[PDB]
Amino acid sequence: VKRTGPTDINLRRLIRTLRKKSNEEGVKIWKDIAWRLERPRRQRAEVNISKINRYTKEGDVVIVPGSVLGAGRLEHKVVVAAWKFSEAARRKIIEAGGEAISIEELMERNPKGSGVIIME
Amino acid sequence: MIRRRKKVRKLRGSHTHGWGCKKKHRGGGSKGGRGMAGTGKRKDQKWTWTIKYAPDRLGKRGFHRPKAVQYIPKVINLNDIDENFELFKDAGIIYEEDGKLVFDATALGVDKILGTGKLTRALVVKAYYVTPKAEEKIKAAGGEVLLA
Amino acid sequence: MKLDMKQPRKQRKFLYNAPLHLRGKIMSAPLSKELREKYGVRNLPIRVGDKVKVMRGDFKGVEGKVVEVDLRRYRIHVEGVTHKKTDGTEVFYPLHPSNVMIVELNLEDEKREKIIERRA
Amino acid sequence: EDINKKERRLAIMSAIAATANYDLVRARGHVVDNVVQIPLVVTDDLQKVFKTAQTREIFKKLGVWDDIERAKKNTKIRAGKGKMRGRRYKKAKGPLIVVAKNEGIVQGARNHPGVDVVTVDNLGVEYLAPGTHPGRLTIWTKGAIERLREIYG
RNA sequence: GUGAUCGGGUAGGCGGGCGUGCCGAUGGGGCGGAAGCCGGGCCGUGAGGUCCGGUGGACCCGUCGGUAUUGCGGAUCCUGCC
RNA sequence: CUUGGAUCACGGGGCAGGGAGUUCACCCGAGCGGCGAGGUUAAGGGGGUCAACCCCGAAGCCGCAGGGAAACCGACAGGUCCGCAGCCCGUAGGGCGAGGGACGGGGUGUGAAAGCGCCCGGAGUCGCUCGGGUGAGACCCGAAGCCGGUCGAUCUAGCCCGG
RNA sequence: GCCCCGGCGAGGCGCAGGCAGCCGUCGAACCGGGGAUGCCCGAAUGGGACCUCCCGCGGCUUGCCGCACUCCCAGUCGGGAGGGGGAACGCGGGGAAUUGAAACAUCUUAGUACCCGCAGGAAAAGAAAGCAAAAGCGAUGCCGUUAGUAGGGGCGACCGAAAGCGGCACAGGGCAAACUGAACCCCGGGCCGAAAGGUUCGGGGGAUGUGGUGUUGUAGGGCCCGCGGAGGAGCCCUGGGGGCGAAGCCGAAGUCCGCUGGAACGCGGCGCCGGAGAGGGUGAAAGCCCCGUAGGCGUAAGCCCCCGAGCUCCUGCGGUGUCCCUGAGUACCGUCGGUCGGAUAUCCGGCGGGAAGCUGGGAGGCAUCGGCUCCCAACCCUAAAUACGUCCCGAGACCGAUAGCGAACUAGUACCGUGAGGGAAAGCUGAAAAGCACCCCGGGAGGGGGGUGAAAAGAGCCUGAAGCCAGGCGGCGAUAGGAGGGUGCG
Repeated sequence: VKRTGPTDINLRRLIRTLRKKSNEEGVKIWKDIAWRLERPRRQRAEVNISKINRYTKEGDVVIVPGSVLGAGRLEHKVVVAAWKFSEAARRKIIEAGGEAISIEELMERNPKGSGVIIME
Repeated sequence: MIRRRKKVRKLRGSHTHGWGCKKKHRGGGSKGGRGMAGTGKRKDQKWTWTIKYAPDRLGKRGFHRPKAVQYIPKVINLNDIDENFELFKDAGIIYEEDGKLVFDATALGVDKILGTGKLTRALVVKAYYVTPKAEEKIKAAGGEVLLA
Repeated sequence: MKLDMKQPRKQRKFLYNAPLHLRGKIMSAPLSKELREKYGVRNLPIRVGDKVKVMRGDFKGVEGKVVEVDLRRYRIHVEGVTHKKTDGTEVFYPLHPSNVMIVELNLEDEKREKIIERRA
Repeated sequence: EDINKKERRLAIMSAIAATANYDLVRARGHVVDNVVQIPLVVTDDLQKVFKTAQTREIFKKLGVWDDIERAKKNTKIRAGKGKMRGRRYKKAKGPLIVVAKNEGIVQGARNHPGVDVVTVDNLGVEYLAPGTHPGRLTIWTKGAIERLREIYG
């Protein structure tokens, strides 16, 4: 069947912005994140705080191309960027001394994407 | 949302509508029988389907006990006891009397505490039954269990 | 009369098969200002013996007098308002009282006077 | 067709934020060259107006009279068999008045063509987006905005 | 930009478009002549659209989104006419 | 239709109008969207500018623990490796490496037991649309016949009464 | 089509546009309410039907009443009931086959189609000899779930619940017996009373029991004892007020100036109302010409509520017992047939056996023993929430005259069949008939001229397509060979 795309004008704008930002800076992580956001909806990523804490480390920077959910416990501090968040995830990340931000703000605070980790 | 078109609208002008020759979409012979006919008991049209996909559909295995006799217990794990530590403390289940901390066996009203999961804190648990692994992990965390 | 129906077919059916004690009302006509500032009434049901001014049609301007009312067809006749046949004989031209203005009232009946002192 | 509460409410909120924007309102078809603010907030004295003349004058001083006139002029006789079934006079849309508590403004403004009056505890998506086109010209009151500060939806 | 290594097609599967009736919106036309019918010009691979002249005498179209008793050359098809 | 139609194979005098994959209930999947270890309300109740609109209502169903005919018993929020994307060092290559693959450990049934089977390291649910399967007349037309209850001996067969 | 009471307020005499005439202002037609008359057949009924027509018997003065069958109360007279009809919904009985299982026989189709009987505006059910399980609920009935589950089945195809939980709606009363013993009911006539009701006379029944008391569960009631003596909740309308309630009534604002046009409801300009910009009509597209609309008034008889109104029919609380009472071919057991999810454990019926009966008896998913828990059958009544729509109001992403109901129309009509039964087609002049005066030809239907009209739209009537036919124009045309076409040049 014909795989259309996302129906959210804001997702589409973000995808275009990412591809153009990768062209500007001269990198790949943004184009990669673009094709992961453009992937069918019955397949989009869902990551949990157990996983973030397992494979993260104090001070790390993380980008999830999808949804972050609250199931587990975060012991240390992290900066997580995501499209959607849950109330519990915001709560738990803010506690522990962390940031729960967006990919727009990530591209502002870091254009080259140095040190960022993909978790899909 | 995505509202797509029905395909009879495109098959208008097809002369068969996707069914093949002009003789294939007639009746029950076309299906091999109405229903699950030909399943291997008395006839064998679809005996092949049966032995590939639906074995254990023909026969009898076991007995059932009556519902007036069945009682199903409630079970909680240490994972839950740890990840729900603030609600049970805020309301009811936990009684902080005379030291340590105390966990009571009546959140939902439960019988068995199973051992899946680590535990961080040290408590004193009172419930009808508790499992060996759970006992070990509690003891290690530095708590004690007293059966009722 | 109570006519509370947003269905054109019910409206039209009422108008066609209306009883005869309600057709006179539907046959109402307006009054002149010179009679409004005297009686304090804007319209009345039409009656033979009344004087009329035609405010619409080919006989626009003609002043006349009512000599015949027909309820079954919702029409009236006015002396002075006629056409000729191919023979040469004259016949009345039927009018609707929406296109007609009363300029002199026939009041020799107590019931018309009661109508007036009802709606003034 | 079933719909979930949360999606419904998210859509209602998006429609509110849309009507608060100047370019969407101008694109939907409304006359806004005289309107003063967009969004138009006004005192709670508008709840007790019960005469169409007074509301006419108030709308003239705000700047929505011309949208009411557009509504009246773009009312037209429809094409089809609907005229048999009634349902002629395809009518155009004018502005909304959103109100905390009605004290006469319904009687007052209900006849003007295209206008609608509604409370905040009864707000839906069709008052704000007719035809699935957001950006309806909307007049809020202080009471309504302070009730939204609570509801949020 | 690349295609010496793309350009036939029954059963069948997939993609995009033309046309018909009703609704919610938006923008327009009409007794200085609407729909329909006849003969012609232009665009269009095409399904089809639009204009000119005539006849006719009151309603009709476009874009966005929804809905459907939604498209005929055949059934020793049905009805009516020749 | 047929391996095979200009066929001495079937349908075919002309025009206009009508004329054939629908609806429900369950199941398998997808294209989107909402919430998310939880998701979702039904009957119904209250309010309103009264068939549109708004608020309440989680009873129940699915999910979070599985094995076993049953009694009954009751698990890895990461121990090792290989490694795609992407990141770091650089100038080819080398390092960490989510998701993915392979080991190891555990629960239970079976067995003296070892070993084997299912299962365990947190993603589901609620909706709109579409494709399909099963059942209902189930894309449209066509039987001979089977069953039930009423009508008929002005035809024709037989019998009686009177000619 | 006749009469009376009210409303409306001038014309009227059905679909149905004619000639001639009558009715009405002493209030019509029309609308609402109430009365009269009301042929024959038909349940059809005094007795009979080869033709919806005939034949009679008593009693009173041509006119009248009465006289079916089966039953109750009476009984020599009389008084009463039933019978037939009704779309769908309702209670009770009888009961197939096609079909599916890719054949078929048990199963399925199906307790279905159809048949027989009985009721109503709703019917049916309904007040635990129940549900359940260490806790408890508290009559029936309906919705949503429980659940395609428990469970049935050539264990195949397939069939298929309940309790509970969440809600709608809520309501409980009476007999039989024990103990008393005519203290009682009905009909007809008479006197009080406005009436609801009370008091006398004569008859019918009732000792084979009319009336009173009494009604249930770790028991209840009676008899005995003591003490106490709130049946007073309801019936009626001579009364005094209220609300609801017919036909109906009131209801704002432009017919302003120019142009087109046969006609403004149009195009330009200038104004007005609005608790009314819903809908329709009027010579074209109308908030302001008319009906109406938003919003207010008004109503008979009848139904109800507050009060005042006079008027009824038996009795509570507690003790104490070697007193009495508490529903029989019934509970139950075996067997046969049917039916159910009901399985060794559903319900109905026939046959053969058959109890105890308050120191009693039943249920608890095979039988039996013990324990514990729950209840008292074999007699009766009962609203509300529910189902339907031969009907009404009101609406519509429904059809728009080969569609939509079979019927937009003198349609279940014409017509067909001995009959049971079957079953069509058929809408539209124009704003106004102004529906073609008159002349010539024709036996005539008619043709030709003239006239009406904004336009013949001419009743054989809005628009008026194709196939078909005639004529006029253009091209080819009597030495000529292919499915009626394609490519190129003339």
